[PDB]
Amino acid sequence: YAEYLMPGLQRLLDPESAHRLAVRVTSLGLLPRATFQDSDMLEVKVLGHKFRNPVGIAAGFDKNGEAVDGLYKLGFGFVEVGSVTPQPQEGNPRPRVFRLPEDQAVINRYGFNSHGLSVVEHRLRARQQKQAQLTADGLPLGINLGKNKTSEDAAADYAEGVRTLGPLADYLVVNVSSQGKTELRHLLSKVLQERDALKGTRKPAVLVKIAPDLTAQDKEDIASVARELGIDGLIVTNTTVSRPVGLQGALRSETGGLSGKPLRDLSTQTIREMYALTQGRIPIIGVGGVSSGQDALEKIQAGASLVQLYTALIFLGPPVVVRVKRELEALLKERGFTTVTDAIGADHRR
Ligand SMILES: Cc1cc2nc3c(=O)[nH]c(=O)nc-3n(C[C@H](O)[C@H](O)[C@H](O)COP(=O)(O)O)c2cc1C
Ligand SMILES: O=C1C(=C2CCC(c3ccc(Cl)cc3)CC2)C(O)=C(O)c2ccccc21
Ligand SMILES: CCCCCCCCO[C@@H]1O[C@H](CO)[C@@H](O)[C@H](O)[C@H]1O
Ligand SMILES: O=C(O)c1cc(=O)[nH]c(=O)[nH]1
Repeated sequence: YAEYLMPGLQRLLDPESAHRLAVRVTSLGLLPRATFQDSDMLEVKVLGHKFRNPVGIAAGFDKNGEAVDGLYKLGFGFVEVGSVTPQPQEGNPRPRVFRLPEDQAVINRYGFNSHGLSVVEHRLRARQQKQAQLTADGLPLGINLGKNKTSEDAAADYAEGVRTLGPLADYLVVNVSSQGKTELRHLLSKVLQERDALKGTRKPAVLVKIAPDLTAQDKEDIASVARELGIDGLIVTNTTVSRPVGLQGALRSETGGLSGKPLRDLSTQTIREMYALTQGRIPIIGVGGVSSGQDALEKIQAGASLVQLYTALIFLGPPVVVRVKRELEALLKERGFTTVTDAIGADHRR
């Protein structure tokens, strides 16, 4: 009864309520488990790990690590636990989430509503053994670290997030996308330093997530600092504060970050630029408006080693995960790529 009923409920609910119900339904494992088997050609070895498939769920869906197993069960090659702030906080006042149906877009200004490190840490440790096996089987767990609203030292918040959740993550993410090149360098250096100070052999990779709203200078500074400090990767494109001419959703004037289709090509272009600026030496996780295997391939070809999607799940439902992987698989063969890895950065080989 999962499908059939869920599509209806979605239409009868405001976007935030629909979001919370989706997380619940997913954690309870009420959705059918994907039968699609990830072929060897979809495997990507990057960030010190193995990814059975290159399609993950972007940060922000499961902010509190409540539906991880259910997400892998849907077919995602990896999961990124939504932004986690040190202390719990409620985020911005409602309404803070809006659907733009006609544009297959969403606008949100959640404001980092989070359960906090203690809670998320408890949840993830309760399933650490299970995750250790999932990871070993090529299903990595990423954890996106955020900072509290009234926090003074952003770096201190991120570091606390590194010490607290780092032991449970395969990779960690720090947003600069939810000051000059100098403050960016110092903030990241402290994050990496905290990462290197973690106990154990398997040190999680550290990625920087950027918005698509960057000046020519911002892009060069990020590439330079990333290259200089030895950052492990870049997640390219959080939501955008721009509102493209031609948006038809009546709620387009609302403040917040725009995601979904309108962000698709802007995001890909940003991946192309960052890849070039870093000379293809820094793994990029492409994200933004991915709704088909075609969209994923465009991002991979522009420079992404892996991709993520979120908004498409909202307008196409859970079937979108397997659909993107299946199409991506057929498009790779059709275009002469024997494996996903061979397509990474393909547009840059000319
Ligand atoms: C409702 C909502 C909440 C989000 N929350 C987060 C978050 O907590 N942390 C983060 O790094 N990105 C967050 N994002 C951004 C997504 O991870 C992704 O970068 C962006 O939505 C573009 O992908 P998409 O077009 O496939 O949704 C959020 C996006 C949406 C739509
Ligand atoms: O997950 C959703 C959502 C959704 C409702 C339930 C859907 C669904 C549809 C069919 C099945 Cl079989 C399972 C889940 C998944 C998408 C929805 O409508 C939103 O508006 C939203 C806004 C922000 C963040 C997340 C979301
Ligand atoms: C037949 C199945 C009916 C399912 C009804 C789900 C109603 C969910 O309702 C939502 O719950 C959220 C918290 O859980 C609240 O924050 C939202 O304001 C509320 O609309
Ligand atoms: O919590 C949020 O508002 C948020 C964080 C982020 O990184 N991206 C986004 O679109 N929303």
